[PDB]
This record gives sequence, C-alpha cells and structure tokens, in this order.
Amino acid sequence: DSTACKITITVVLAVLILITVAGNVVVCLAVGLNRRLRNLTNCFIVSLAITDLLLGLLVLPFSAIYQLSCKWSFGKVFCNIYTSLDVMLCTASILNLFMISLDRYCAVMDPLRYPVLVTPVRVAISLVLIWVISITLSFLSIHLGWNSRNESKCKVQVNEVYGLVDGLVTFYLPLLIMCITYYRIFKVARDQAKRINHISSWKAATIREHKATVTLAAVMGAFIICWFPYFTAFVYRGLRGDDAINEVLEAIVLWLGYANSALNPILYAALNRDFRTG
Amino acid sequence: NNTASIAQARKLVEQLKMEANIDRIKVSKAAADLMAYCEAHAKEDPLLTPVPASENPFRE
Amino acid sequence: KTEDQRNEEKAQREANKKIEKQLQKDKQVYRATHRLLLLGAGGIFETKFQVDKVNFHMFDVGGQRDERRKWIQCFNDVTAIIFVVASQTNRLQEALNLFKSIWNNRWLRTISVILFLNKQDLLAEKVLAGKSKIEDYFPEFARYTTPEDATPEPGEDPRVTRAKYFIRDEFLRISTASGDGRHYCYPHFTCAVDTENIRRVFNDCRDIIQRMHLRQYEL
Amino acid sequence: SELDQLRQEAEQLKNQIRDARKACADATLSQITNNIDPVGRIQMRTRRTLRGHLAKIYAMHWGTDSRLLVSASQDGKLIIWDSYTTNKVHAIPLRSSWVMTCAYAPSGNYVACGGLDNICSIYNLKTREGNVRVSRELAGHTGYLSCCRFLDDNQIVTSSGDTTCALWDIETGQQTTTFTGHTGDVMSLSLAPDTRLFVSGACDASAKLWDVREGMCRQTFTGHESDINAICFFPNGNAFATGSDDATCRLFDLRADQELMTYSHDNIICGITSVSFSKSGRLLLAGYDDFNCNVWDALKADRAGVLAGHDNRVSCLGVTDDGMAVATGSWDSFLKIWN
Amino acid sequence: QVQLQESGGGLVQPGGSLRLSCAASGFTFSNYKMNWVRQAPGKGLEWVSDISQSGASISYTGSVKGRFTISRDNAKNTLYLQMNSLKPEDTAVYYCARCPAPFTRDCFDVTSTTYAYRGQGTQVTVSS
Ligand SMILES: NCCc1c[nH]cn1
Repeated sequence: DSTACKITITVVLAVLILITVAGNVVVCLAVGLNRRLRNLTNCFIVSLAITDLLLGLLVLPFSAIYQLSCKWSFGKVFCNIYTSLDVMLCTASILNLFMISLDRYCAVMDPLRYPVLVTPVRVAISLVLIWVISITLSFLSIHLGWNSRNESKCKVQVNEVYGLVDGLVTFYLPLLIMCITYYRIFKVARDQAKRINHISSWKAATIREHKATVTLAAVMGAFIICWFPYFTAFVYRGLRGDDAINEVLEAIVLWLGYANSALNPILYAALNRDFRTG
Repeated sequence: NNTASIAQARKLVEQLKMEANIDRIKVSKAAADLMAYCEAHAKEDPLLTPVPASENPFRE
Repeated sequence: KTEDQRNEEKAQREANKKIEKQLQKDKQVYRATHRLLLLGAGGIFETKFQVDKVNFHMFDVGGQRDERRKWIQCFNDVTAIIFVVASQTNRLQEALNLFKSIWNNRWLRTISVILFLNKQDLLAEKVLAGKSKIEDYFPEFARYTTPEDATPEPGEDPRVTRAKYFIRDEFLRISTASGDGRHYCYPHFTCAVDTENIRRVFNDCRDIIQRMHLRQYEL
Repeated sequence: SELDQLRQEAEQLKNQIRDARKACADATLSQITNNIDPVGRIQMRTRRTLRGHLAKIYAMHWGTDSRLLVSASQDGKLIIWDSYTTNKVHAIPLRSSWVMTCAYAPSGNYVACGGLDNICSIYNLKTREGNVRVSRELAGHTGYLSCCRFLDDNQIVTSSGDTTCALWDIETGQQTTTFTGHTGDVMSLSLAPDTRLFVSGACDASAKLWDVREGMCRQTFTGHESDINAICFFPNGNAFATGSDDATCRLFDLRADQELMTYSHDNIICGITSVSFSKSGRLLLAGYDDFNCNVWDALKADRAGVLAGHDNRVSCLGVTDDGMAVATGSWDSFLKIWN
Repeated sequence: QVQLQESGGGLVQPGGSLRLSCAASGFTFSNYKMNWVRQAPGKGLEWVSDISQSGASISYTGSVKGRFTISRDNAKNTLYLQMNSLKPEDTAVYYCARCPAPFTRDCFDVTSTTYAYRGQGTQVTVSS
C-alpha cells in the first residue's frame, strides 16, 4: 500500500523504543551513582526501573519487525522463547506497582510504627515471591502446556482455563484492592486541607485544594487505561473461539499496554520530591 | 562594679610595662623569621611537593 | 610474609566482624525512637518514657546560662520542640521575641514547635483587681473581637475567654507569614492540672510525621 | 564618683599601648614577601573513606603514630579506626548522647570525651581483662565542655562555656589552677610545641596567652569583628592563626605585639569553624560552612586549591603529625582521608 | 577594638521630647542590624525597638508606639532615636545593641545579663 502509511509506523515505532530506553536509563544512573538517594524506601522503584529496560532492549525491537514484516523468520525454537519472555517481564512489572501501592498505605496511615514493620529482612522476601510466581506462570506453563492445550504466526496462547487464572491473579484482583487503598489516602489528605486553611483568619489560603485529585487521577488513570482493554480481550478470546476479535484491533490493543512502560519513570520518579531536589 | 574596674586596671597596667616591653621586635625583624623556617624545612613536606607513588602508604 | 604476619591480618578481620554485627543491632533501636527538647524558658536530665510500642527520649537544659546562640545548634535532628510559655515587667513580649529567633534560625528552619500556654491561673481577674495584665502593653487589645468558633467549655466571663484567643493569634502571626510549609505550630491550653498532656504530645507528633510523607508524594 | 575615676584611668592606659604598638609597625608582611615565587596549583583526591557512624560527627584526633584515629558522633559511640587498612579496633558506648569533643594521648593508653554533660571522662585502653572501663570522672565546671588536651599522662587542660579554663589532676581528681578573664564562652584552645604556654579564643572576639606554671594573661590580642571558632599554633612557637564567624582568618604574631596578615575574599560569606597548618608551615587549610574547604598560602595570602566532596557542613579538620594525609569530618558522617 | 558610645539626655518636665545619638567604630556598620535596649530602676532588662540593615523594616514594643521613631544613616555610622510626649514611667538607662552575626535575620543574644557587643548606657529622668 502507500509508502507514506508504512513510514507513519516506522517513526512512531522507533520513538517509542527510544523513549523507553531513555527514561529507564536516566533513573537507573541517578541512583546508580548513589549520592544520598540510596535508602530502604527506594528498592521498589529501582527494581521497577530495571524491569522495562530489559523490556525495551530485549523483546521490544523484535516485535517491531514482525509487525512491519509479514512473517517471523527466526525459527520455531526462538518462537517458543520469545512468547515466554514477554509474559514474564510484564507479570513481574505489573506486580511492582502493587507493592509500591501497599508501601504508601502503611507510611501514611501508620506513621509512628513505620520503621518497625518495613525492614530489610521483610523487603527481600517480597521481591523473591514476585519473581518466583512470575517464572512459574510464564516459563513452566508453555512446556507442560495448559497454555494452548485447547489448540506461521507466533502469538501467545489461551485455553479458557489459563485465561481465568492469569486474568484474576495478575490484573483483576490487584486492581480491586489498589482502588480500595488509594481511596482512603484521598479521603485523608483532603481532610488536612480545610485544617490548614482554618489556622488563620487574616491571611489568604494557599492550599490548592484540588491537588490530591489531579495527582491521584494520573497515577490510577494510566494503570486502568493501558493494561485494562488487553486482559479483557485476552479473556474474551479464551472464553469463546480464537476467531472472535477482528485482527485490526488486537494489534492496536497490544501496543497500548506496552506504552504504559514509557510512562512509568515520569509518574513514579518525577512527582516524588526526592529525585528532583531542585 | 568596683572589683571589675580595679581588676581591669591592674591587667592593663601590667600589660603596658610587660606586654608592650617586647615590642622592640618589628615586622622586619619578625616577618623575616617565618621565611627562614619555611625555606629551610622545604623538602620535607609531602603535601607541598608530590611524593613518589611507591612509598605512599595510602595509595597502595 | 611470616607466620606471625599472616595471623595479624586474620586477627583484625575477625575483630571487625564482631564490631559490625552489634552496630547493625543498634541501628534498629536508633531508628525506632523519637527525640524531643524541653525548652522551658521565656540539672541536665534526660528521661526515657514509653507509650505502648512508641519509645520517646527528651532532653531538658537546666544547667546552662542564658546565652543560647551556641548550644542550641545541637538539636538539629529532633522531632519537635516543646516550648512551655509559663513564668513586674513584660513577660509575654520577652517570650514573644524568643519564639521568632528560633522560628527563623538557619539550622532550625525545618522543625515544628508545640506550644503550652501553662499557668492557667493567669487570668483576667487581675483586670479589675490590682494591676491589669493586658492594659497598656498591647494597645490594640481594645478593638478586638472574639472568633466565631470560640468554645468556652465550663465558661466564664467571656472576658477571660476573649483574652485567651488574643494571645494565641499573636504567636500565629509570626508563624504564618514566614517560610513555606516545612513546619507548623501546635498551640494548646493546659490548665496546669494533670499529666494527660502526654496524650497531646502523642497526638501531635503523629500529625508531624503524617504531613511530612504527604509532601514528598505531592498530596 | 569613685567608680568613674577608675574608668578614666583605663582609657589612658589603652592609648599608650596603642601608641607603642603603632610605633613599631614599620612595614607589612606583603611587602617583604612579594619576591618569592608562588606555589603551583595544588590538587588532592580522596584515598580512604570510613563508614559506620549513624549521626553527625563532632570531633576527631590523630594519634602520635600517624596510623590510629578516634572519632565522636552525636549518637553515643566512639570508634577507633586503622588508617592504612579500613578496620575497627574499638567501639565504646557512652552514658550521654550529646558529646562535643574528643582527644588522644601522647603515649596511647587513654581517651577522653565531653559535652552537655559538663563532665570529662577518661577510658583505659590497656586493660589486662580485655574490655574497656571508665577510669575517672572530673566534675566542677558550670557549663558545656568545648575542648580538652592531654599535657602529661597525669595532667589535662579543659575549657568550658562558663568562660573559664582549668588544669586537672587525674590521680586526685581536683583542679590545681583556674584561669579567669574572658567575658564570653571559650570555644577552643591549642598547646605550644612544649608544655608551658597555650592560647584560647572566645566569643568576645579576643585571644589570650596563658601560663600553666603561674595563672595570668601575658598578652591580650584583638582583631576579628565577631565570635571566634577555631585556633591553631604555628609550627615555630612564635605565632598562631585564628578563624572567626565573619568569613575571615588572621595570622597574629606572638613574637611581637601585633597581627601580620589577613585571608579574606568577597565571594565567601559563611563561617570558618576549622583551621590547621602543614608541616613546613606554608599551607593553611581552613574549613567552611558551605560544605567545602579551601587551601591558602600563609606567606602570600592567595588561594591555591579546594576540597570538594562533602554534602553537608564541615565540622572537624586535622593534619597528620608527620604530614602524610589530611582527615576531614562533616555532618554527613563520612570521614574522608585526603592526600 | 569594638566599641559603642551613647550621648544625649537630661532632666525634662513630664511632657516634651528628647533625642539620642550613638557612635560606632571598628566593624563595618552596613552589614549588621542594630537594636535599642533599655533597663529600669531595678527591674530587669527589656527590648525597645530595632531596625534592619536598610531603613525598610522596623518594630516597636507596643508600650511606646506612635511616640518613638528610629532612623539609620550609613554615612557617619550613627544611630538615632527621637522621642515624643514622654510620661513618668519613661525614666531609665538606655543602651544600644548589635546582633552577633552580620548576614542573619535572627538574633539569639541581643538581651542578656552580660552582652559582649553592647555599650555603656546613659541616664535620663523625667521629673517634675
Ligand atoms: N505480552 C503480552 C501481554 C501478556 C501478559 N500476560 C499475558 N500476555
């Protein structure tokens, strides 16, 4: 078809890889040259920092070619590993957001006993459980396949029983709790906005009461708007036959979820007042 | 107070005959002494002139 | 190089390992404790008291002289400063000037202050008997009206209750028109009756930490 | 009145001292020294970094072997390091968590400390049992302790914020001489190359020359506009250097009655709070409150280097006895040894 | 070498005005913030008024407000105080202070039993 239409994709695809590599490197370098940032309450961001650099430099460019190309052109053996890496990296990545979410709930609503509950002994046992479940659900499923048990294209597979458990133990259960925990933070920071403005009666309020609402909306909005349509379609494909969604939508839907990565460094490391430091 | 004024006067008069009895030394007489000390004890300070990187106990 | 020399390096490493083990043990008890300063003014005792899990550790400075420009820099890392506004000449103004110096200090510009206007026996009964307290010292007390949110519990001449809210606003004018929201002030009234004031300190240190976390997350 | 008569006499005595001191001033140190070739630019870099303190550090001291070292932090622990190879030899808990000074013994058997305690403690490093005990406690000052230095294995000099210095006897435990005359808190002291004279600066913008054998002030010096933080005798016994909290340093001459040179710049605004000398005596290292140190040239009064690498206020500074390394401390709890 | 000296004053009727002058030398007058401190006939020491480095910020105790004014002139190194309508309670010894550090906004020692940077006062009495 039109060469210009193919050029459209080439520029858009290239910049997305460029943004993903650039964002994760600068975060990693600032903490890598550890001045004073190094502390207990940053292992959750650093671990998340190097979980999309691998995504953006080991699995992302390969998927770019296949879209542009009309074939695979790498082999069956590589086809059996590529579809495994990109299920595993996403699983571990989407579970770092859950742990960061629970971290702030403990810091705000129980401040005095914070450095008696979150200890380096407990932090390590949490990351291990994150990668342990990621390996089991991705690598040791394709071989010993419940995946694709139901049934020249290499797209991951779903067989109506793997869809329900991957779609509940990865996205639907963490989203339900994450909405409950972030709700009480909004209701407790908003109370401490009328309190401050009522301290004085001969001055002007400088609170900007619509502040928690804007910040929380972006953090929760991106998570919902990027990883949600996918899993929905993922379950919908699994429950019915493999020929249910027109193959002009699944391609766009799949690329939506990866873009969430390129937004993680700005959201979780630029609105925090420890990395900016003026 | 009376004690403070008497005590202050006693120190000042003692310094006048004693502290200002050693002022015969002048900048030319005293300043020149500092140069003599620095010039003689010159090639013994590792901080001033760099020392070989072999005998330095802290490099390696 | 020699038999004794080999044991020398091994001996030092063993001793270092034992030292570093108990340093990690002491790091946890230092992190879990909150420190306070009892600046009661307007014998160097340190008392460790504990409410439930929370251990506190305050210091009282009673042996020094009246020149604080040098030893007040040692309390840079404390959680809060408890200033007891308690005992003729001007006594409210002398305490009023001391507050402003602490509030604007270069090394203490990130520390909150807890106010205890103690000596509740200081009242407006002296207005009509003997010498009045607020008579000539503050000429602006005449044209002042009580806030609409005043809540006299047992109540008394509104005159006493009206005078109470005049003093509170005087400290708030200094503490508001200043640097940004990195520290606040927590005024309170203590009728000099019992030790249920530990509760106020427990409930005020909880807001100090809570608002600190909401600032780095932009909330 | 009778009191007024005494005051008028003091003015006359002040003028005669000024006239004699002004009369002898014939030349300036700059004129004589403006023939010597300037030293080259000096650059250093850290060699050893020491970690293990939990809070800001307030004091340190080198031993008389250029290898061992002691430190004190606002946490309640003293740690003894080995400079050549990063190790710990001791770690002693303290009964009070607010200390302000520490010292070393010429022989290498005792260590002292002080603070808002107002009392000085001495610890016995060489015990046949193995542990570290407390030998004696010295009580009697009415203010916070600032400085203390060992003169003899049985004598030690201390200064406090009650505007008084003293000389103690370790055995008996009572003062043997008391010095009076400052009208402000004494902040630092330094011993002479021998053990017969020492100096002291206080918050009155003044310094004095004392005598252990007989208590009295031989010479009173004036110059700095504000309070004085640090002081250090020159390696000759005929001069010293001082640093005040108005962004200035000065070099007074003990041989005669007056000051010689000043070390000032317009850009610098913060305080000093740290001063020292090199072995030859032609290199002045002075700390500063803007998280950095400088290097000067005492015979030329021209800056010749910097020391960057501390991210919080510099508190202490020391130079090795033989002259091989420079140790620096700060409120970031990261002792760094430079070369 | 730091020294401060005050001049002016005398006996006045219960009503009128006076003026006070202080001369300073030694340090740099531009970089420091001054004060006016008064004693009492046997009643502690209390603060009266203070100015800033430039004639922009002022303050008053409150007991004497709308009657006293303070002015600074950084050309002859002189600090002034002009009075107005004094009462019988306005009789004491007046001093002049100076904050410990040059480039600061907070003073922790202007008033004390002993001050190293305060002059020797002058006596004024309002008799009848
Ligand atoms: N890379 C496809 C996204 C995904 C996650 N889990 C399963 N599929």
